[PDB]
Amino acid sequence: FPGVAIYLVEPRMGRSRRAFLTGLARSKGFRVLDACSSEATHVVMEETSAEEAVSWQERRMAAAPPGCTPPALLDISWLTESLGAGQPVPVECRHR
Amino acid sequence: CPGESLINPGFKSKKPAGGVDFD
Amino acid sequence: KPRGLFS
Amino acid sequence: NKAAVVLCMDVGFTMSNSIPGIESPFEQAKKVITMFVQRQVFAENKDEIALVLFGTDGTDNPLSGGDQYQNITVHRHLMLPDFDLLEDIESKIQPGSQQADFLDALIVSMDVIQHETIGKKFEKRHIEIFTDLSSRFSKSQLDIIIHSLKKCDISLQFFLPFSLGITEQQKEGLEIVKMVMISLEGEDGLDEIYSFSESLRKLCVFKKIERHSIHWPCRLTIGSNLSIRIAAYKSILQERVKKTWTVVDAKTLKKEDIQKETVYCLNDDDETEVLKEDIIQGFRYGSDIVPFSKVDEEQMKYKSEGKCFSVLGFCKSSQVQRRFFMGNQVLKVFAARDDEAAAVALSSLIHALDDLDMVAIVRYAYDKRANPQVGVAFPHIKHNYECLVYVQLPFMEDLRQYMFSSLKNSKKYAPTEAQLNAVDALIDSMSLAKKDEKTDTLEDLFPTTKIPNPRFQRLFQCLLHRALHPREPLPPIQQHIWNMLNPPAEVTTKSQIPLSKIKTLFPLIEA
Amino acid sequence: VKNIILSNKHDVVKPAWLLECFKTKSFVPWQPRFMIHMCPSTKEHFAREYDCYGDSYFIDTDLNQLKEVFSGIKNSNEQTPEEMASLIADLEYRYSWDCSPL
Amino acid sequence: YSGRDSLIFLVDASKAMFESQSEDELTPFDMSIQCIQSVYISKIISSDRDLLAVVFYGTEKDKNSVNFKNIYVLQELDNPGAKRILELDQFKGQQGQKRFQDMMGHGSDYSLSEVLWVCANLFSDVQFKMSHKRIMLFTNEDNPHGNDSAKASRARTKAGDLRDTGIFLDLMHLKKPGGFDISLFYRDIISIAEDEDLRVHFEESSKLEDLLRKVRAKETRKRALSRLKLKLNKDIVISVGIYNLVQKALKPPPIKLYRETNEPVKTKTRTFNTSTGGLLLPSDTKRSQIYGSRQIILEKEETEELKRFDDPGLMLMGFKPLVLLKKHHYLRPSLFVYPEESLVIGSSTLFSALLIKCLEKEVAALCRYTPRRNIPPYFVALVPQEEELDDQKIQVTPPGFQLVFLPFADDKRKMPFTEKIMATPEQVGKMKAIVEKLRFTYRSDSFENPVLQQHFRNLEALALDLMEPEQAVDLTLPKVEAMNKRLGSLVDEFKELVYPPDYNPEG
DNA sequence: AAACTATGCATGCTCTACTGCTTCTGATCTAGTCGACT
DNA sequence: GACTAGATCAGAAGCAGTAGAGCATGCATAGTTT
Repeated sequence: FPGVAIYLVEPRMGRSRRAFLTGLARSKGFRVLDACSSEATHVVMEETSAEEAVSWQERRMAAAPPGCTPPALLDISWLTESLGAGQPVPVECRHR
Repeated sequence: CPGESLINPGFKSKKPAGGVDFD
Repeated sequence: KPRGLFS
Repeated sequence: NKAAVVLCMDVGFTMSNSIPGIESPFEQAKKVITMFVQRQVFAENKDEIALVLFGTDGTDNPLSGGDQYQNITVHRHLMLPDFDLLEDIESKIQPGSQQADFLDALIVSMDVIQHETIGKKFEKRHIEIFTDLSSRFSKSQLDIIIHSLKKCDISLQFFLPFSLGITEQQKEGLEIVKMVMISLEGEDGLDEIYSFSESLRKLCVFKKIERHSIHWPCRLTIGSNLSIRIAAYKSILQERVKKTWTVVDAKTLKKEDIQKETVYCLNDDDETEVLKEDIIQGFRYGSDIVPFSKVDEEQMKYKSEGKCFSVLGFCKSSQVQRRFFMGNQVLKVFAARDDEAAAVALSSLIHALDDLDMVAIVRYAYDKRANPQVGVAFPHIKHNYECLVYVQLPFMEDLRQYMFSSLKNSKKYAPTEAQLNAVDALIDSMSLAKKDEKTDTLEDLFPTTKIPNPRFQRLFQCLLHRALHPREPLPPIQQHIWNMLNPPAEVTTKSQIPLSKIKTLFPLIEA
Repeated sequence: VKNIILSNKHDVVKPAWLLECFKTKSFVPWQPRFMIHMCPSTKEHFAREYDCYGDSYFIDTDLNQLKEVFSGIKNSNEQTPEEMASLIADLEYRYSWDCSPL
Repeated sequence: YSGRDSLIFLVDASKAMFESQSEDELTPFDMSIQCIQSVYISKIISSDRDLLAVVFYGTEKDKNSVNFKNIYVLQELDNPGAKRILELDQFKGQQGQKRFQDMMGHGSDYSLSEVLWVCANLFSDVQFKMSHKRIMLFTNEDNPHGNDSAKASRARTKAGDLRDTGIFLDLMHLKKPGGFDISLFYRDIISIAEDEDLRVHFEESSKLEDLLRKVRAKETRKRALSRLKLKLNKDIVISVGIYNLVQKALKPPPIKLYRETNEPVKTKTRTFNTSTGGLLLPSDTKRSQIYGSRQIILEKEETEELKRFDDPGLMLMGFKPLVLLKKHHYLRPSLFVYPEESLVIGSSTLFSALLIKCLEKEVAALCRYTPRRNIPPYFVALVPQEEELDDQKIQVTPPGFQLVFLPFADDKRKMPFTEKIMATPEQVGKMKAIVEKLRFTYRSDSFENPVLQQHFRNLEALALDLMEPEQAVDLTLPKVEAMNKRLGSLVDEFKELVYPPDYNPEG
């Protein structure tokens, strides 16, 4: 599934957890970008509130090209469910 | 109240340990 | 001296 | 250690009918076998069990021949006990209509033991006969049977519906059983014949947790020239469960899907992680923290010569009081195995200490890594064996100096004469020891040291109930567990009037 | 520092080294003069171009440097009067060293 | 006794305190500084939550809230630490004396009323509850105010006011060229004037020796582990408290620090699924145990409920003769049971009657003990314990009950069978002679834990940056030389009488 | 007959949790002073 | 009324002690292979 891009925020979940999640996603076929890039389409946070998420989105936009599609804020539940099912899961309001 | 510990009020002073002293 | 079924 | 047990059972119609007011022999035998199997299953002792039945229409055994050796089936061969055996006992074993002679069943059991014993070091063999002796007896092969029993060194036991109002056939059966027991062992053989009621009482409790102490060699030293080789074991200690609960995933019920791991992070908004190689030790010295790396701690750690058993000195037994005993174990010290001079020296020391009424203050260290300890060793002499008993003693730090008010010289809590008389009556009525005047001896009516720990009994009961009933709430505590934890009813009965009197005399108001 | 010395895994340097580094605004190579202890790797490195004492055989020395070298050396009594006198005489004869007034 | 103990170290800064009578002697100022340092270290090791202060009087500079003259409060009431010890260390030597003179000065006048006022102000500032208030006066001037009588009257009035407030005053009089005389002025200021403390003392006070004696053992205030109910039967209940008169001493728990900046870190444990990566709380997971080639699954709640037998407390079962109790059946350190009248009124009377009758009849109360909820019951024996006092009437054995645990059938282990060999009377006599030669008196506080003492010494050396750690003498090591000297030839005779010519015990 | 490996025991150190006792801090309240009004 | 300042109660934090599990280390004991 090269169509979709998944990025995990390092500075809020820890190095070991991020490495384990990336390894599991890679073994499951998902492609995870090690470094932040414009091609990212899904962003997953961990133990975070709405205010911190929106501030992170603003910071990311502050150094992003115009006329693009910023990723969608998602919770770790979405990633865990997608890994468990083995295929991408539809996004709902709770994940957003 | 003789023998009271000056350093720690309310606790009885403890004599230094002498180990074994043969009679 | 318990032995057999009892040991 | 290893053992093989061949349970021989009777399934003839003779046991299918009995007095309605009492349980039938078949049900009692089934209960006894089930209890034994449970005890063996929950006590992993590497013992094997086989099950043979006689009196059923079926016929399946190694030695068929002609009409002889019929109506006998080797239902279960020699193998480790497991829950499927209990399930087979519960349902598969059913009453039968045909009768059989238990001599042929004994022959079949002996053949099974002989065939399945080879290839393994079975140091013990037992055959238990659960028979009512209703069927007729064909004692045409007694001599060869006894010869085989003696040659193979196989123990025999019997279980009958009556303890040592029966038909003459039962009397003849009992006589032949007594003859067999006398031939096998003699007089004491008469004690190897049990009854279902007696066996149920003995097998109503799970086996105790048993562990083997490791022999600890050392040398008791008095100075720098006297040394006695000694071996120490652990006598008294708080027993724990051999096995611990394992965390599993609810859905897949597997320990491989659950991973536990510890991480370290700093107190920052990012909570950045730090590897274990960047983590140092530190201690609290007042209002600030002093770093102390582990390597420096080992460099400065107190070093001692491990495995030491030295006699610091000797002191009167009065000076050492039981209330000061510390630690979590009691050590028993004997002379070195296969050593006569050490035995003589230790016996001399023990006898001298007992005659002088004194104990030895000693320094004990398990090994290099173990912290040194100061303890007391006192003699223990018995009619058959003598040794030393070692118990740890407190350091100056461990002692606590607490002040408590005196009750004897209190003008507000002074008991009256009537109150003292009531307390005396209560103490006399609730005595747990009986003084036999003929022998002038004290008998303990409530021995605590012989009571199995209820914790393990409860754990085994619940585990068994879950295994046999996957979907069912856990049961309540067994009645016999409560009974064995309470004093005999006789003691309780005599304590009613004294207790009522004490209530009347002593006011007690909850605040 | 004693604990670090007893663990041969690090190098101990006197503060004077960093003061000299500040003075010259450049990285000054280490020296046994600015040192209290050496890890095995530094012992192997300095054992090549620096003798066991605090002296080198690649760079010349002055009065102060020789005084520093002699300071580290401790008095030893493996000699006897007559043999020391004879060795002194041989040394004085070897290098045209008989011209001293004392 | 609830609260914290506060202490103030008043040190005179007069000229007479800086003069040494002999060349090889310690000046009074240095002795006072050493005593303060020793008390600081002892407090750090034993009671780190206590408050200490250091104040000087008679100096040229001043530092106080009220802005008095010639009073420099060097350290206010605060928990002890290494920083204060290091700060005090800069006055220990002669160079330290010069530094102290330069920083503050000496040889100025002073008034004791101002000193006591400053001490009271320092005491008032503390917000925590203070069980004890104490001041110590390190001085060698028995007549601080001989020329003026109004100053003496003001000092007397202030001392009386402080005594009424509840502030203890102690005088650690030091050596004087002439001789200290308490009767002159300090009889009134001092809180308690002992009868023996009226003669002229020609030497420093004996309390300085006690102060200099470092105590490196933790001190714990009285506390009750549990306050349970003793139930003679279902309807007779009394309230008792349980205490641990003996408790193992352990090193303080280590703390995890960061290498770069010594900043404490936080450790977190978590459990995650391998095939999914999600985080599982300690309720999703179940428990398992493989018995009989089968898996048995129990929930956490059921596992905890397996241990529920009876409500916490002690339930009476009967009375047993003390002879049946066995010394070698030790299983766990014993506890102390005392009355507790707060919960139930009338418990003390019944407890006293039971204790008296148990002592009279020499019996022990067998009971079933359940310390906390969901804990399997144990069988214990309450042995009466009478009140025993020493020569000076100081209580050494309190009155109450001794709770001793009794082993179950699973707590005993079978022993290998060993044949018995009996020694001849001559060998027993020789061993008796040896034992008599090696006799000594035993006390419960005659030994110290070498590991804890060495750990404390190392910690102090690291904190104070001392040159080398102080080595602690181990009293638990056998005295081989003394034993060899005392025994004499007895060892050789015993070895000849008990061992064959070629035995080689070591081999 | 000798070497390697499975099995077990004893002990010290550490994370983790839970229960109970003591002390500190936030929150809920009456006396003194100034002021408003009538 | 409003403010300010005193005094009273109840919940949370610290600490002590216990229990369970795991790890590491060391040692001993017995079974299997060559």
